[PDB]
Formats: sequence, structure tokens, C-alpha cells
Amino acid sequence: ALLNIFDIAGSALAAQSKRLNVAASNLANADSVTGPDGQPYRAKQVVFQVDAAATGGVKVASV
Amino acid sequence: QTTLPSGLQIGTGVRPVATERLHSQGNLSQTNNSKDVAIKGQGFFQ
Repeated sequence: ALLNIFDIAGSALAAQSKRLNVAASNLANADSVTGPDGQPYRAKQVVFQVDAAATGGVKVASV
Repeated sequence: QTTLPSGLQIGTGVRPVATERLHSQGNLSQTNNSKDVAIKGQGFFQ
């Protein structure tokens, strides 16, 4: 449509922002302990996937 | 169930309060003079 380029780029930007936020949160919680209800803190990562509408944007299903 | 109390309490620092003198009994040394006196126990001259 010559306009899905904006959608693809926006999805890429959102995914990169999510990944950066996760990394920053892990760095902040590097030396934390005993979070809520006492369970130890565990690090998290994100998984990128493509939206097969072929060629499509990137999404993050879950952390 | 059992977690840490999760409370914050910041200190401020340390200050000197007093200097106490150990009013114990010192040894006696002989000066052989005839006008020198030494206290055995408690008491101060005036």
C-alpha cells in the first residue's frame, strides 16, 4: 500500500523500545533481592517475531 | 509469607559527646625532696 512502511517502522521502534526498557530494568535490578512476597527476582528477556500478513513488521509476544 | 520488613532509616553521622578522665591511682616516684607530698587515695589540694 506504500503506507505499510510507516506501520513496519513504528512496530520496529516499539519493539526496540520494549527491549531497551527490559534491559534497563534488569540493570536496575542487577543486585536486588527479596521482591514482593519474598520470591527472588529473576531476569527477563524478550522474543521478537515477524507478522506474516511474506514480509511484515516485528512484534514481541511476551516477556 | 515471611519477607524482610522493608523499611528505610538513614543515619546522619557521629559526634563526640564527652572526654572522661580515668581518675585512677598513679604510681609514686621518689624525688628525695623534703617539701613534696603525694596523695594516696582520693582528694585534691586547694
